[PDB]
Formats: sequence, C-alpha cells, structure tokens
Amino acid sequence: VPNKEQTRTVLIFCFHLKKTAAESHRMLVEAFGEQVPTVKTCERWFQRFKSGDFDVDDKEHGKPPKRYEDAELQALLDEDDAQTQKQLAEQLEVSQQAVSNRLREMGKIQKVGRWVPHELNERQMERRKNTCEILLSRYKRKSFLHRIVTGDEKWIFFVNPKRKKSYVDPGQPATSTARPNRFGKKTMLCVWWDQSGVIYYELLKPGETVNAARYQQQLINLNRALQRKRPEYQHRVIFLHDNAPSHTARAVRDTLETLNWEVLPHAAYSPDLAPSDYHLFASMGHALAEQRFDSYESVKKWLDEWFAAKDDEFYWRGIHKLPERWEKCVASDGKYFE
Amino acid sequence: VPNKEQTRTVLIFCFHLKKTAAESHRMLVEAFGEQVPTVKTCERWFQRFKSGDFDVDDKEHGKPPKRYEDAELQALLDEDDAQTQKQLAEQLEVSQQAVSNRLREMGKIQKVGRWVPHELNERQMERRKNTCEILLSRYKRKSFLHRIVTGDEKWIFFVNPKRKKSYVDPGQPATSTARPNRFGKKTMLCVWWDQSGVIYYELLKPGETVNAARYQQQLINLNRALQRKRPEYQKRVIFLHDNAPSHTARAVRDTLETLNWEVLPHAAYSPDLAPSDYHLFASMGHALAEQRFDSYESVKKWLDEWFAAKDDEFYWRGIHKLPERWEKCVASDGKYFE
DNA sequence: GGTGTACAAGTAGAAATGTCGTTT
DNA sequence: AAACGACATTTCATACTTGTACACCTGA
DNA sequence: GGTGTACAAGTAGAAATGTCGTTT
DNA sequence: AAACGACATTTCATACTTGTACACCTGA
DNA sequence: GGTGTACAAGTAGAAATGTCGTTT
DNA sequence: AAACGACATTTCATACTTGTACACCTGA
Ligand SMILES: [Mn+2]
Repeated sequence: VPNKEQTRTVLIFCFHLKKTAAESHRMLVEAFGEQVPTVKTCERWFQRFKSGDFDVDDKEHGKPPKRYEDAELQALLDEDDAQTQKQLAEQLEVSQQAVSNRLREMGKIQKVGRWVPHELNERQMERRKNTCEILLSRYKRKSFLHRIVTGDEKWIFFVNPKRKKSYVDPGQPATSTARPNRFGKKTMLCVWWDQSGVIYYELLKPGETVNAARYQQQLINLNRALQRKRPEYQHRVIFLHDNAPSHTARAVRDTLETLNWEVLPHAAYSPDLAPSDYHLFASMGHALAEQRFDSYESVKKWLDEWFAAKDDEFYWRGIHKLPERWEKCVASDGKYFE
Repeated sequence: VPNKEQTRTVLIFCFHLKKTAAESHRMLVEAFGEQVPTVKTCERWFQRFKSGDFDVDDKEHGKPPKRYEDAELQALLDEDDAQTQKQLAEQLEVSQQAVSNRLREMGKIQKVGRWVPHELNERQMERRKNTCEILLSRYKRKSFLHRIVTGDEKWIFFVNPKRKKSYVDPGQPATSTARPNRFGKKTMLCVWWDQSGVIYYELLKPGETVNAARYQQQLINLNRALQRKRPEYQKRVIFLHDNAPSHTARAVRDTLETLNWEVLPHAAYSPDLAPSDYHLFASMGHALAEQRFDSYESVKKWLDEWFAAKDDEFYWRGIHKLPERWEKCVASDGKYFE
C-alpha cells in the first residue's frame, strides 16, 4: 500500500537504478497495484530528476490575492496607535477576525498604556523643562547630590487589597476579593532622607493634618535630628520638597531661611522628578500590598523594620538617579518622559 | 540521496517485488552508493513487513521521568487557586519556567478575580438571603415588578479617562493617558425609573448634598411627575431604594407613609441586588468613557439624549432580571454571586 | 450591561496530475 | 513502446468569511 | 522603583540501529 | 550467502534546567 | 465622603428651704 | 416664745443642645 510522497521516493530509487520511465512505472504497478500515478506522472518526475533534486514539497500552490497587504494596515497604526480591531476593520473593508490574524502575522501585540501624573500645560511644560535645564547645568559645574536632603508625605492605608489572579481552566471563577474602602482608617507618613539613609520621619495619627504651623515643627525637629545623624553638615544643606500649599507658604519660607538651608527649585505637578515619590515610595508600594496592620504602632514597627532592613546604597541610587532623570525631562521639552 | 525513512519506503517497495532482505541491500547499494543502513536493519524491517508493516512513526523512545505528577500540581491549585508560578515551583521542588509549561500542558489559564462590594458579615449574608428568599417568594405567587419603581443616586465625574491600550511591536511604547483628578468637578445624578423608563431625575449642582429634608422634596416632586407620566396609578407603587442614611430617616419613612407607597425590603450592602446599580448605571458606566464635560449644561444635554435613546425593552429587561438575581443570591447564601 | 479578542468552522488559483491524441 | 504537448481535473495552503467562547468591564 | 511569565538555548533512557560471531 | 541471536553503540523527542526579554506594577 | 439616628455626657426648670415681716 | 404669709436663696429634676460612636452609602 502506497503514498504520493513515498511514490516519488520509489521513483528516485527506480531512477538511480538506470531505469526508464516505462520500465519504472510497471514496477510500481506490479509491486503495489493499479492505483498508482500515471506513466505520464513518472515521465514528469524524470525530467526533474535530470536537473537533480529532492522535491521535498510542492512549490506553493495558487492562493487568493491579499485584500490589503501589510504595509497598509501598518500605516493606520502610524496614524493612531490604539484603535480597536473592529475599527481598523471598517477602514480596511475587511472583517474583524481578519484583522486579528494579520496583526498576529505582523510583529504586533497590544499593551496597556502607562498612567501619567496629570494633564500638563504648555506653560507648565516650559516651567519643568527649565527647572530641569537649570538644575542640570548647576549640577555639572559641581555635583551636589552629596548634600541633598529630600522628603515628602504619602498615605499608608491600613488595609491594602488588590485583585487576586488565579490559574484555572477556561470559564471558571478566579478568586475574588472584597473592595478597599475609600474612607477607611489610614495614617500619614512623612519622611525626610538623604543619599546615605533615612534622617527622620513622623507618622501623623489617624485622621491627621499638616498645616503651616505643623510643618515648621517637623522642619525644626528634622534639623534637631539632622545635627546628630549627619554629624557635620563645611557643606551647606540643599532642601528638595514639593510645592504643597503648606511648604509654599511664607511662614515656612522664614523657618527655612533661618536654618539657612537652600531650597532646590521645584516644578509644579512633577513627582516624577521627586526622589521620595519615584524611588522611595515606589519601593514601598510593592512592599505594602496585601498587607494590613490593624494598629497604628504595627505601622511603626513595619516602617521601622522596613527602613532598617533597606540597604544603604538603595537610597544613594534613588538620589543619584536625579541628574539623567532631569536630562530626560529636558529631552522631552518639559514632557513626562516615562 | 536518502534518509532513514525514504529507506523504509524503498524496502516496502522491494518487499512487494518479492526481493529478499539481503537482495534489496545489493540494489540499495548500487542506487545510493555505500551510504545506507546495514543488512541487519533490512532483515529486521522485513519481519515487521511480513505482518502489517505500517511504520506510522518510530514507536516512542526513552525520556527523563516526570518529577511531579500533573495531578499533583493540580492538588496545589485546589488549595490555592491564585498562586504565582515561582511559588508553586518552590513546593513542587522545580523551576518556575518548568511549572510555566505544565500549565499550558494542562488546561489552565489565568484570569483576574472579581472586585466585590464588601467584606460580608456572617449576619449581613443572611439578611440578604432572606430578603431575596422573601421577595422571590411573592414573585412566585404573582409578578409585581410591573409596579415596582426604583432609584439611587450616583456620581458623574466631569472627566473620566480610561487607560488606552495599543498595538505595537514588542518592546515599543504604549499610549499614555493623563490620570483623572481624584476630586475634579462632579455632578451627582439622582434618578428614578420603572420597567417603562425614567420617571424622573435631577442633576445636582457640583458639590451638592442630599439630606433628609432635601430628599423628601425630591420624593414629592417624583410623585408629582408620577401621576403625570404614569396615569396608571390613579386607578400601590412599590418603591425600591437603598438603606441610605438619608433614605432611612424618621422624617422620610413618615413622608413616604402618607404618599402610600410600599417600600420593598432591601438588604444592606446589596448594590448587585438593586436594578438602578447593576443595570442602569452599569449601562452608563460604559457610555461615559473617554467623554468630557466642559459644563453642567452638557451633562443635562447628554443625559436626555441617552435616557430617551434607550427602548423600553432595555428598561423592562433591567427590572425583570430581579428574580434570577434573587434566585442566585439565595443558593449562594447571600454571598455576592458570581 | 457591553466590548473586544481569538479560536472554529466554513467557502472561494497555481501547482500537481490525469486523459488522450500526436510525434519518435 | 516510449515519450511528448496541450488540454481539462483534482489537490490544498491561502485569504478571507461568519459564528461564537469567553475574558474583562460596568454599576456599586 | 520589583515581580511574574514565557521564549531561548543548553544538558541530562529505550528504541532504532550497528558490529560480529554463530547456525542453516 | 542468507538468516539469525546476543552484545555494544548512536539517536531523538522528553523534562527539566539555566539564560533571559519584557509587559506590568509602583510612586505621585 | 457624605448623613441620620440612637445614647450619651454636659450645660441648661419646679420643689427645697431661709429670712423676714408680722400679730398675739 | 408661738405661730403663718410674702418672697429672696439654694438645691434637685427635668427639658435643652453639643458630643461620641455606629450605620450605610460607597470606590485613592
Ligand atoms: Mn506631596
């Protein structure tokens, strides 16, 4: 019993025995029986053998012509990056499943885009670009991160749920989780740190506020802590903090200039330029997930142990990111680079 | 110039030509040089050939043993539906990447869990069960949804941006979307409806509260418009609304009383049980995406086009889902059903 | 609810053959 | 007998169709 | 900033097949 | 020469391993 | 975040006397 | 002494009006 590939094989053999198409065909018919290609099909193959080959495959058969070739659909994404298949479909005369396939065929894949801090304003942009521009220049004259003490303030929710993902067979419930309350128990952490470590931090008790007055207390307390912790700030201290309604007030301005600290220029709506946000907290967020301290002091034991178990260089890295981190902001002409 | 399979193909041929084993090797040598398998394999082949040769394949050869039974990685999931490969791997005593593949080798895929309105108390769970049980029971006796009228308030943020997702080559960047302001401008929509459509609705001026006293005023105005829009009730309106502290006041309960409306019992923390929520706003939830509202007059404008644009089918359907919900709520024991 | 995607199955052009009369 | 030349036939990966499964969103 | 999943390339047992001396 | 039978040797789809690239979260 | 209803705990009358007149 | 009426003065007893705390909407 034979096959149309195996058949071709035999004929390669029958050929290499110096045998004619005819005396080859009648072999086949006697070995296998009457259902076996035509003499004409043997003669056919013979001609191909005298050129020489293993015709492992047929050459590609006939096929429908493409209704839209690649470079066309590619030009649609070049217009607008993120349209839906249903929707490039309409522009291409073709169905949806149709579009899915070629997208799969091309190198393409869908990814969920990034969240950006806030909708920036054409001024607000020139304003960032500049600060970045200025600070960066002033950097290269003489590095000053070595001096720089920075700080911010972030909420610590008491329970931090996040949706659980389950490995299950298609069409089954994946493990579901109950919503986090928006108006739930939460403290408020404010921490100041420098390139070496964490200098001093307060944990404002549940339902707590930071007012022009409050901040000064902290500021002065920070310095109190600073004296003994960084033994000898020869080199004047450089203070980087967000333009909160509180920090921006004239009351505090006075309390700052009297400590004589330098305030580093800062841009509105720019947490992506502020070490505490994009590096220190960013770490913490991973570390806080699925966690729930039920007591205010459990938060403190956690914070205390967290900072203590942090590496030393981890902070350095954070702070030292700043320069090229600006070089980026300016390369965007005051955009959010991501 | 053969391989080991074209080799069985020639020996299947030479077999039928009544050539002996050692006979076909002589031919095999002169056709394809001294480059082929040994006599011994021909002999071997030939015994197979004598009683159903049918080499469909090399019959499966050796392999390393498995380390964990498929069904043993399974028992891990029966414990925790939602683990990470790294984490299973560990208990399996084996590599993440290893586990990665037994997951596609078995059926399993990964899906995100539901978010669920509340961590439900042992009691609150049966508070629900009952109320469902209860309503579902009178429904069994005779449908009464024909005269059930319901409402609930819900927020309409002025800007609501969705995170945009995009088709791009691997490692290329997505599209980025500017975060929503946690607390921008928002109007607060109070709406009431029955199986025939929206009865009445008000759109509260941004930052507008709804207090025991203000609610009554609405209720009344609702009823005022009810005798007009539904003259049917001149010839018992079942009111379905949530245990809101505003809707729950001594004053309101006593106001409602002398309107002579029956208030359907409605279990606390049960928004999946109240049509307004799971059906009306849910329809809205979608058609609000990417939308912007420059002024409060647009939101009026936008509300009407929508409300009037939906056919009675849509509403009737929404209310008529109630029984199959209660049916569910009951044999879930009051747990938010899937 | 409402949407978006990708599998599942269908329904349409050259090569590889087949048929048949012609050439050696 | 052997091979060819010029038709018609049959073969099958392809480019698309519709139908629809089912992940995930949506109101809380 | 940290973590989680899949693609890539590499490294470890019985069938297929080989070598040789026996048996007809 | 043809075949076997017994003992040694080569072969390959397998089941894991390192490497990884990369989509995403993370912080406002 | 909003709000409202129950049960505080704290800051606002109607009976206790207290001090006078009296007169005999 | 001994009465007993006016009416200031000093408690005890309810009608207040903030106050704490728990409930239910909900959702960075
Ligand atoms: Mn801040």
